Amino acid sequence: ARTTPIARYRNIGISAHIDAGKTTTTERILFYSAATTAFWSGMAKQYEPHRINIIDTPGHVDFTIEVERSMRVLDGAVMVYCAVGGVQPQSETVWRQANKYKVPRIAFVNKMDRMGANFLKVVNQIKTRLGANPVPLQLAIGAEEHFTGVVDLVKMKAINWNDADQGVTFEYEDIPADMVELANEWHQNLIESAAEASEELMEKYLGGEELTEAEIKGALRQRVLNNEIILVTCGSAFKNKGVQAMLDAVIDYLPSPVDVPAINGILDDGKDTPAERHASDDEPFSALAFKIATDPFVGNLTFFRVYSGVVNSGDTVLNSVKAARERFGRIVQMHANKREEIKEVRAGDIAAAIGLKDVTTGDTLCDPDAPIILERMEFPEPVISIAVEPKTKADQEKMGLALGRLAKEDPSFRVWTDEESNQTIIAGMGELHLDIIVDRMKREFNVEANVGKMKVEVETPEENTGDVIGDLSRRRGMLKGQESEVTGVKIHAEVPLSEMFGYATQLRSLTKGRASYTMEFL
Amino acid sequence: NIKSAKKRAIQSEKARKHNASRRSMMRTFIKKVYAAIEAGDKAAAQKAFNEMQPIVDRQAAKGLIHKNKAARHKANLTAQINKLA
Amino acid sequence: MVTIRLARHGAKKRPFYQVVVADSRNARNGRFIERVGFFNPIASEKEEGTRLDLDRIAHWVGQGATISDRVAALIKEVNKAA
Amino acid sequence: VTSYIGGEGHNLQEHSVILIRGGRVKDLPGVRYHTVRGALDCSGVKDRKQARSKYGVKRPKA
Amino acid sequence: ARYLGPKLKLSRREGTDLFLKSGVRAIDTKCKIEQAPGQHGARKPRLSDYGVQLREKQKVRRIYGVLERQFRNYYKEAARLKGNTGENLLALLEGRLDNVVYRMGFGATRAEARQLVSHKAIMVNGRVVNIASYQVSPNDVVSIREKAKKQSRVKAALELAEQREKPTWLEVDAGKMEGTFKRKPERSDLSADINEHLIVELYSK
RNA sequence: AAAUUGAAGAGUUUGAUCAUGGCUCAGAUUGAACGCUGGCGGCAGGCCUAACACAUGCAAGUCGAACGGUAACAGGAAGAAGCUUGCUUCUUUGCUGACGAGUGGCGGACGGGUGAGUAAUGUCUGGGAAACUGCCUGAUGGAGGGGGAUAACUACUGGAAACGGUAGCUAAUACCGCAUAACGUCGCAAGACCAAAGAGGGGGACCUUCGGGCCUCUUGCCAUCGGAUGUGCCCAGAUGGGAUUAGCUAGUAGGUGGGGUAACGGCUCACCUAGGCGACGAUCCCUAGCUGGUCUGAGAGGAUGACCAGCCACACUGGAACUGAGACACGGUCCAGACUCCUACGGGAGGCAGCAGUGGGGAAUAUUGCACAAUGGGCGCAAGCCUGAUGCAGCCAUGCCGCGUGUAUGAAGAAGGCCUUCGGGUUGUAAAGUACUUUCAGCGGGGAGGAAGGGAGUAAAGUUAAUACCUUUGCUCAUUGACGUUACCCGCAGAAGAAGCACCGGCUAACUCCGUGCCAGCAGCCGCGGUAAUACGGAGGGUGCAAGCGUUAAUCGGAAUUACUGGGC
Ligand SMILES: Nc1nc2c(ncn2[C@@H]2O[C@H](COP(=O)(O)OP(=O)(O)O)[C@@H](O)[C@H]2O)c(=O)[nH]1
Repeated sequence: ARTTPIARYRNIGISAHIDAGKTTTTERILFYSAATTAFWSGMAKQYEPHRINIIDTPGHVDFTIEVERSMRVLDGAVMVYCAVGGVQPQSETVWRQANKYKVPRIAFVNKMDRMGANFLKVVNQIKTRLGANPVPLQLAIGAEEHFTGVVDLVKMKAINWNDADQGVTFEYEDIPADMVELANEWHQNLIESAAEASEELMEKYLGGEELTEAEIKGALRQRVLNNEIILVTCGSAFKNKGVQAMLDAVIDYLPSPVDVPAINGILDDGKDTPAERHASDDEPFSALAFKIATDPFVGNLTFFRVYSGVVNSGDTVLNSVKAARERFGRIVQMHANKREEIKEVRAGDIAAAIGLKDVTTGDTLCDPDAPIILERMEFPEPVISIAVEPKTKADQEKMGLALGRLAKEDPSFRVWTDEESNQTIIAGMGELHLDIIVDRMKREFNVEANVGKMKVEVETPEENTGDVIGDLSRRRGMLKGQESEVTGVKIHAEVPLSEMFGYATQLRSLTKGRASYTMEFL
Repeated sequence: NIKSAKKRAIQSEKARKHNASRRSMMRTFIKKVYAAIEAGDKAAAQKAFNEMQPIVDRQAAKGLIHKNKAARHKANLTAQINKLA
Repeated sequence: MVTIRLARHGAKKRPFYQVVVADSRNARNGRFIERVGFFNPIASEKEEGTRLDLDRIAHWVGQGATISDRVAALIKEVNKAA
Repeated sequence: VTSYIGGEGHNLQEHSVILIRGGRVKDLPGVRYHTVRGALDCSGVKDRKQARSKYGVKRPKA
Repeated sequence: ARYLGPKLKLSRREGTDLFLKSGVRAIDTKCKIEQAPGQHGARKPRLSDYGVQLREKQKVRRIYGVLERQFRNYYKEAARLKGNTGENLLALLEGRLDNVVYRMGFGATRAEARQLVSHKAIMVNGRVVNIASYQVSPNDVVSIREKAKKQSRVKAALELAEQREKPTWLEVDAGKMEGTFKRKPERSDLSADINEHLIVELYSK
């Protein structure tokens, strides 16, 4: 029946800022949001083949729903970082996204193949800016271009990769005196942290003795699971280096569907254990449609991760949120774009349903009896509104269907022809977001269309106050409250509605893409 | 293609090569008889007709043409050679 | 190969076949040369749930008509030795 | 074509799409169609309580 | 598919007694059966041709508990049949199973007979029929099917089945809970007030 | 015996009338849509528009009992792996079950789809002659003998792949000559000429080169005449509208000769005649698949061709052919086009009007589903394999049918509403209360039938030469159902879980108040509303239908209103 045991299932997300390395590392993975699976036995053919479900994400603040609507389907998070920048405002964003869904994070500090790349500095950057408390799993060997491998704090070896063939024929090495002292330092600072899983580990180490790496890896995995720490690794996906050991760390610390407590559901309203459910092949079927897509080929394709249960090709299901009846014809699970039809999915899988004409994003698919709601009822608010018009005044039906389908796909992208005059206005989350929407309209549902033309409240870092207010006073903007919180400053301003027209993008370039706002008609 | 009707494509091409061979040979013998008949040598035409007759009947037997077509050839040629003198 | 087969008339979950001597090309329910008795597989007190037309079946099978599996079985059951 | 808007009160702007049926008005000379109320963003007559299927009014509780 | 309402409203709209109440006490003492059910029932409508035809047809429909669909069918047959259309129609109406149940007791009303038929409490010659429209055939039985007796309501209905014109085609057994259908009622075996020709012309209009 | 027995009017021109005359309504019907509402079951139905254009997933394979053979699994054989000469498993051997790819046979022309084209090359009805027909069947025979190859398996190369220049080849029921064949072909005659293939099962022998030979039977092969079937062809009648389409036609009509076809034929070529069709509508133009039938009608007739069945036609568009018994071929070939996809840039690959499904268009039409258990169909000795045929399941009140949503009782004729002549009436036995029942839904348990067969064993004969081996016909044995938590049956609880839609001026069944004031609004027709509106809106009441109701659209009727039946100037 089940091809791979549930314990040999990793549901990992690759989320970071922009161009931090996400897609590159994902390609190195396929060698050694787009959901895609792989079979990574191990680095030494150990760890009988695991099935790692990887959900590659965007890092743009425009597509923040495309990552938050996968965070609460994922079980683990692989937060990528660049080595020259480390924590960016975009990195802080997806970080808060993952903290909202309490994902057990590890980190992967990519771009050690660049000048100015550092590892210690980026670890401390994470510890200071975000708030995480990181345990360095690796330590780079080779500063910027000399980067050849890393040292482990468990194996105490050097995995210096062979650069003749891309990154596969790595060698294990003698961890030489290039860095063999800081290695010891951080190895001890790792042991001292893995001791933080039980009193019987305090008594274990405090005997003046270093415990065994087996029960150190188990302990650190416990810590990641309880979100107590975060394990950071070190690689270079572009120089084909460090990726396979990040995959090892994924196998060794990230959770399987059973390494967590059950998923708590709701029977008809909030009950004591209303529909708490655990990942098992024998449960009643329950899932969560984390993504709606618009198939180029079909125009409809629903992603879902089965939490508890086993559904089949043809099984009827209950839209417990919508209180309706859904059925199955084609189930496809494959790489980012390809589609390999299968027959049934078990708990812990991620597949694409078809003909699912009713379920919207975040709505729970389940058998006629399973949870009425499964959490996930919150996604952001559009921040940018523009109007639009096709080349011929009368193709507005084509345009309305295109922008009803794309709006179904992106719940953070509205459309409503405001009945003030008649104008069909489009509300996305970013300038590039709306560019993407318009070009998808021109390309998929081909209609060439040219775009056109309160008490605000803003938060921002307490360094860009002068400019944002200069910008607010630059606009016809009177203000309300000069109050500063603690992680920033809350600005309140009364500005026109025919105005600001791009205030989000003006604000993002102005605030270092680290500010939010709201403008709801005083 | 899609199915293994490509096998039948190969076989049809091969059979076309062979049938074209044999039909060309047969039609050539009949061209010989017709050139004799338009030459007028009732005896040379007779030899040519007796040369083609087993060929065309053997082909009809093989199925390359029909019994009726072979018999039609033989009847036309007998009529011609008999009026040929 | 002129067959003599059952033609599957009736209703859903309640069949009623008609023994039809038809060219084996045409569809089951489709074109047929002649019908020789019926067959009702769901009878309790009806006309045996079967009736054939044996002189015409014999005429056909003398003309070389092939008899299907169930129609052979029905000739068996009609011939009271089976 | 011209088409009546039956009932009491509508919301029809110039770009609203509506469903058109048959049935003239007999005193508007040249109007031979009726706007199907309660279909295609042409909402049904507010505060109707009798013949609500016509004028597309969902059953109040009352 | 069943008129769940005030039966006496129907009866006094017809003016006559359509028996939808157990004829055990009275008709006037339960409902003021001379005036139409409205607040304008004291008034008098003229009752033109179509009025009297519809009113007779509705009287029959309300007596037998049949709805307009399947009453059109009870006319379509008995128009297809041979003989008098209206007589064949009244016969096809007396053949209904709740009809013969009522006329043989086991329920003081056609609606009680409907519940009797429907709750699998009846057995036309042993075979449990529960289709209240089952057109019972002559020379057949009704067999009230033990565990459906001595519920005291079939007993009360058997007791109250007297004081009523005894059907010339039934031969009930009153406690043995058998009852036959020896032959279909002819014309004169019924109320004789029901002008079946009115209904025939209503449906052939 | 019965196969019918069937024909209704109303409103509206007028101050009123009678006619003429149109409009409108009452009916039946629908592949329906929309609004409101919606419990169940059964049986049906379901892209009417874009023959728009399609991604993928399946829709045609099968035979090892034709052959060469061994890629995969298994059985074994030899082990000096594993080892306690092994049960604790090393490789070679097609040897055997078997089987990837390959040669070969049969199928792939069926079944499934759509109605674009097609006004007659089509269809329907009824005849006819100038024909061919795989598989199926009957009759008579033959089934000697031999060669060269040729795929796979592979020498020199190409090619991302598809898949080619040469070769080394080796088989066959692949191909080829010969011998032989006449009630077969040609020929008036004489006469000349034409085919084939073998495979399997066991066995008394008895012979070997453990190849087998040999005797049998089971199939298969070749020829001819038959049947059945299927198909091709011809003819006559009929099968739309437009004459605001009257001339059209030059292979055109025919004749002769050659050629072609399975077959007759201007089918075709070359001559020759100058004919041929046309007011019975030729020609052109628009539209259209046709039929049984479906709706309607008392009929005659009108409209229609969804389902189902027969015929035709098409397969992305245009053309041609090849193989074959059968095609000018949905899931084959080639070319030209448009389109789409793949590419390493060098090249290719495809055609959902198959089943789902999709964009789109539209008022509007479903499941990228489960089985081949039934019945069929291809292959096969069978077993079996395959079948998006077919059987079932899903969705949707789309239709028809059936059932339920309680039954009896109940006068303080309650409260409340509404009307009121202020008495009261109506709501209304209606509710409540009391008694009883639990259909269906919901739980729980039992449980037909669609299942015939097939296979293994057995016996009897037929069988031979042999109790073998094959049939055939009984006996036993284990069994085969997707539907399926089947139908149906039994128990559990309690009236709980189940009623809405339109209408109420006349046609037309069913009335009052209030608020409104030619406004807002209604209206199928006539018409209503400008201060006492049963016509609008609400309320109370009532009428009809009911899990539907109404609206719109469409057909016939009514309409004797295209009048043939059956009208008028
Ligand atoms: N130098 C260097 N460049 C890299 C590395 N990883 C990725 N890149 C470059 O980043 C570019 C785009 O990054 P991308 O994979 O799209 O990451 P994204 O921002 O998450 O989409 C590519 O062209 C890569 O060459 C690295 O480790 N070193």
